[PDB]
Formats: sequence, C-alpha cells, structure tokens
Amino acid sequence: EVQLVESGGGLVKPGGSLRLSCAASGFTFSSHRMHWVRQAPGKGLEWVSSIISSRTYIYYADSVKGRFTISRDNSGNSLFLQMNSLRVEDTAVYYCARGDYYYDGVASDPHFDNWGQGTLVTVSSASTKGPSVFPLAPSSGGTAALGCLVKDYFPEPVTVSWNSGALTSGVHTFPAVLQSSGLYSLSSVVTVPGTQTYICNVNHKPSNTKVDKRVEP
Amino acid sequence: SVLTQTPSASGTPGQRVTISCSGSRSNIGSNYVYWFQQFPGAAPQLLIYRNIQRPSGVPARFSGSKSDTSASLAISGLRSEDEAHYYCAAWDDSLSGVVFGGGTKVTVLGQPKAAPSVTLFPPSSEELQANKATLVCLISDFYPGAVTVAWKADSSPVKAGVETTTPSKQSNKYAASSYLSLTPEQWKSHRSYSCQVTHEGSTVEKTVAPT
Amino acid sequence: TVATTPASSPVTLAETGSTLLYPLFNLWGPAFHERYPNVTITAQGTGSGAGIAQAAAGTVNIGASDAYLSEGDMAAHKGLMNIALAISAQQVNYNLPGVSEHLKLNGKVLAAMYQGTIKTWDDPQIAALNPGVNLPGTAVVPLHRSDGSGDTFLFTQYLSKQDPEGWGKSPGFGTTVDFPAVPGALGENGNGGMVTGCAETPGCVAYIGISFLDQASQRGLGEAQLGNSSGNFLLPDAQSIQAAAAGFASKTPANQAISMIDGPAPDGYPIINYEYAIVNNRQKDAATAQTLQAFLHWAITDGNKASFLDQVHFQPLPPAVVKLSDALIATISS
Repeated sequence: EVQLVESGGGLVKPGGSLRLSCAASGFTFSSHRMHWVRQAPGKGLEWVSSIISSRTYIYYADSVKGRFTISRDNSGNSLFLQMNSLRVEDTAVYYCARGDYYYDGVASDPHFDNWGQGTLVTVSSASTKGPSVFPLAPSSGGTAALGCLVKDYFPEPVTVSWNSGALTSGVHTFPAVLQSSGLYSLSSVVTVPGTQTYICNVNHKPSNTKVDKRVEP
Repeated sequence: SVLTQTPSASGTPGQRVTISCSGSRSNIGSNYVYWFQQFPGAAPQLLIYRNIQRPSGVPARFSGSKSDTSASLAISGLRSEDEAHYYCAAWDDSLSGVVFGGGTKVTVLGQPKAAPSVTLFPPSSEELQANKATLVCLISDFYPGAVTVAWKADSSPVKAGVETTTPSKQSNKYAASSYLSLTPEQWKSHRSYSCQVTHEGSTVEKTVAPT
Repeated sequence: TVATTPASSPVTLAETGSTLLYPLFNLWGPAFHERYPNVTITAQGTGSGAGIAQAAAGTVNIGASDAYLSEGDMAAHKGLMNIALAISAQQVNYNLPGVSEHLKLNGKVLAAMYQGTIKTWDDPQIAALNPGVNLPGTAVVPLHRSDGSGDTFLFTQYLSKQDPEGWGKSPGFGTTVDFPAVPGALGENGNGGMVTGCAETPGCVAYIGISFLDQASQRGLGEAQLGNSSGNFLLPDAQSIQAAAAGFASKTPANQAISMIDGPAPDGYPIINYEYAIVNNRQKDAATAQTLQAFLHWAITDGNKASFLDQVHFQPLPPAVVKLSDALIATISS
C-alpha cells in the first residue's frame, strides 16, 4: 500500500526556519509529482507547493513564494519542505500528498490520491514547556473510569496511548483546553471493569517529554 | 479559499445532497476539478478526480459534474457515515497554483438528543505534593453540541480558575472538558466540589470530596 | 533573433522519424526547396523512436517525433530540444463493415480491449457506450505499433490517463510499451502497417495518426468518437482539436515539452499533440545553423498555412506557441 509519513514538525519563533520531511513507500516515488498541502487548525486546506524534479517546473503558492523551498531525494523516497522567515499565519498541519502520475514536467493538477497523517508546525514567540502527567484514579463491582491528566504544556500536539497500545477499547482522549496562561492541558480516560496494571504513555515531542505513568486506586 | 462552497450543507438520511463549487474561467473554467472528503482528525481523502471520475473503493453514490466555471458533488443515499467536510480543488491558470474551496461541512440530520455523560476527578495526591490542585470534569456523548459548565464549592459557585473547552465533534456526538484550578488549601477547606453540566436546560452534576 | 533567409551556401537538411509527420514533411521539403534551390531536404518515415535517437546521435539535422523529450533525454543529450511545428491528432480505426455509426470508445474500454478482457465487439461494456448500435459478435483484434512510435506514446498516454489504476499502473506509456499478448494481438510497422493490418481482418482496432485518416477511411475502416475524462465523445477535427489545444495555450511551457492528452476542455479531442523537431542547438557549421533556422521558421509560418496543414488534417500553432518556437530556433548556433 502507498504510505506517506511526514516528520520534522514542532515549534519555531517568528522569523525562524524549519525543514519538513516526507518518507514515501509503496510505489515508484519518482513517477509522481509530490505536493505539500497545509491546514491551519479549524480552517480549510491550503495548497503549498509541488515538484517533479529540480529540472522541471516547480510551483509555490503566492502566500509562501520566496520563503519556501520544496525539494526531493528520489534515491531515498523523500520529499522536503524547507521553510524560512516563518510567520504566525504559517502555523498549520502540513500534509505530504501524492499528485498526478509523471506524464510531463509542467502539469500540476491537485490529483491527490494519497495523503500523510500530517505534521503540526506552530510558529510562536512563546517557549516550549513540558507537561506534568498526573494519574486520575477512581476512589470507589461495575465499571470504573481511569485517566491521566497532561497538565500545562505548549505547544500542541500530545499523544496518549495506554499500556503501550494494548489497551485500546474504551479509551477517550479529550481535545485539549487552551487556558488563559497560554498553556494547554488535556486528559485521556479509560473505562475498566487491584490485579491489572494501567499505564498511560504520554508523548510531547517539542519538549522531548515522554512519560509512562501508572494509575492506581 | 478562492473557490466558493457553502460553509454548511445538510440532508436527511437517504436523500441526495448536492455541494456546489463556484470558481472562475481561470481555475474551474479551464481545469479538471477534484473533490476531497475529510473526517475530524484525519487527512483528506480523494473522492472524485478529473470532474467525474471515481477512484476504486469510493462508492457509486458519490458523483461529480462540471458546468463552465462551476462544479458539483452529489452524495446520493446520504448516510450518517457521510458527516464530514468536503473540499473542491482545481489548478488555476492565472496563479499557476492549486486553489481550494473553503470546505462544506455536511451534517446528516436525525441525530437524537443525548444528555451528556460526566466524569469528575479529584486532584491527584501527586499533584497535591507539588502544591497544586486541579479538578477534571469530562463531558462526553451529548447532542446537540452546546453545553455550559458551572463549578460549585459546596453550594456556592466557583468562578475563578475555570477553564472550559469548546464542544468538539467526536467520531458522531460531542465532547467537552472543564478544569478547575484550586490551591491545595481551598481543596480541603471545603466538604465538596461539584461539576454541573447544563445541556438544553437539563443539568448533570457530578461531585467529588476531599474526605 | 530568428534567421529569415537560409545561407546562400548549399546546405542539405536531413530528417528522419515520425511517420505521422512524414507526409507533411514531404510537402514542406519541396516547397521550401522550390523557393531556396540551394537547400536540400531529405525525409524518412522511421517512427519517433528513430527520430529522437538519430537526432540525439547527430546522424540527422531534424528528428521528427510526436513525443516530447523526457527530462532524461534532455539531461543525457546536451543542447537537444523539441521544437513544436504543428498540432496533429490520432484516431482509433476499426474494421467493422456492418456498422455505419462512429462508435464511441474511451480509455477504459480500449484498455480492456488491449488487455484481452473485452473479447467481442458486442461486449456489454461497448454496447453501454453505443446503445442501439448493431454491434456484431466479431472478435476484437487489438493492433499496436511494432516500432518505437510517437503514436504509441500518445495512445498509451490516453489509456493511462483514462485508466490510471489499471493501464496507468501497467504497462504505462512510452514510445515502446509492453503490450499484452492477448489472442489476435499483432504489432504493425509504421502508420501504414496499422492501416493495412486493420483492413486485413474484420474486428481489428488500431490507433492511427490523423495524417493517415484519409487512407484509413478509403480502406473502409470505421473512425471512433473518443471520450475525454469530462464524459463527452469527440471525433478528431478542426473544432475538437482546436478546442483541446486551446485548453493548452497559456500553460504551454517555454521548452514546449507538454502532454495535451485528455485535456480539461469538455469539447476537446483527447488525443492531440505537438509535432516536434528534435534538434540540437549546435550544428556543424554556421551555414547549416542559419539554413536550419530558416527552414524551421518557414515551417511554423508559411508551412502552417491551411494549404499545407489541411492535406494531413493538422492544426496550426496558436500565435503564443509560435513565438515560443521562435525562441528555441533562435538558439540554433554553431
């Protein structure tokens, strides 16, 4: 199956730079124009750029032209987006997308038959903060609710799994709150029917915070 | 958003919903149109390419058409699973770039009213050892997606240190959460704290005790 | 700047390649020679494969190809360019004497016919496009070009764009394609071999260039209306060819290497192409360079008059594409 995996997202200050990567597999990578598409949180899709090779036509949206470089490494199934003089309004989830087959080096229709999961780029003056992770235990035969509080982090995102992925049923990780302080907080809760062990695997890559916390009554 | 779609479209189950996408001579008027479907939290997926063509795996009740500077997506036999955003897209000769429509949010009517489920958590002792305290009120599985939260110390309301999310569409009811920030002194200087969740005039109250 | 007159020194320009462009080249040559007797023009019909190869190797001055050079071609051969001379097209011919209608066919049906899954001409997938037409049970006999061919390039680019998950994945497009070996399938040499091979046995289907359409119809072959991805079905002609080309007049790149197959124009014929002179920007001497500039400029001007192009059912370059060609011709030096 075709797979595209973006990476390199995180936090940058206004005026800084960041380079994004996209690892491709499941098809002849050089036989497709590759695109980047971005999406501000809660907003619509905005196309960014497309490329076949350094020797053919390369396209940029007016919003990014002169500040962005799209490129690729066909030998390693890699697409790149290097961004310079970033602005607050460049904050978005950046998607790597496969485009039309390589018929010529001039056409660039939005024939986007495969997309990655996207990587979030936040452009902000505020500093990185790692969250504190707190267990949410039940204090008192039926089902109980078990959780983890991911408290005071910035920026997004945060991933939470349970028992390193083995406990998937009944897992509800909630959209984060944005407090007045400008920090985020989020909770993941699991519903369970003293002998078993429950651990929430919390990851906050911008602060390199990776925490495994058990939840015990 | 250079192409123009209605921001919101709705249909009853079983009907055909049509989403228009209006462009200009430079983009739709001269180029193939492409349609995408996006669910909350997921990447867009290709629905229709080259005006009318349907990828394998996309069901035949999804259809496309084009007329001059306008294109249309038709969703026949509307289903609850079709609740999503739909974007049109095309190359633009003047810009030499791709243009998108703003997306049409598609709601499938008929969702029954659902009172919210509420779970309240006391502050963890671990957070208490850090001289902090936070109450976590988790609100889920309610519809329609409008809710107001109120906090109470014993019987009288707390207003300071309240942080509450916008309701958000789950994979298809709504979820919200509220967080009450206390000092560890305030937390046990009271007998109880309550999270009241009012939904369409009806209030669901959970309560937690330091005792 | 373009050279308007050829060198007064005697100069021979040698051409080889595209059999689609060959008949028109045999009108361009003598007329330009009748106006400039010191200029000799020779032409061969050997297919776009040979036209590209021999131009790259430097055996001829003009390689005629219906296919633009790939970027690998331009990388491997310094100074080699494709210069658009005119607009041609390609029809699908078939041998069905009992049917008078112009049968409608599209890429998905033609791909299945060439893949061997549509076996008879009354297959429901064909009848679906031609309701009420007296389709016979005659077997489908798919013909393709044996030699490296720009017509094969156009046709398989049509099959790929109309069937991207099938033919587009395999066997794709190119001047040389791994056509499936389904029963009846045969490779024919040149456009003339397709005309005669299609007329040889009832049920044959063949992709034939429009400079051979007169000969094909005089052999009693049918001529199909081809479908574009907008859903319409078109015969190849002035209107539908101009409508498709107009869809790619604007977005034509400076180096003119562009596919115009299955264009966005709803009334556009889906198999049209630029006719290319594959030439190098360095000739052997200054006189050849000037005479080659003069001949090429003459062909996109006086050679694009209808009195020439109507004889092979070609269409002229729009004025924007004319200036683009002049730019590449102006770089032809020594």
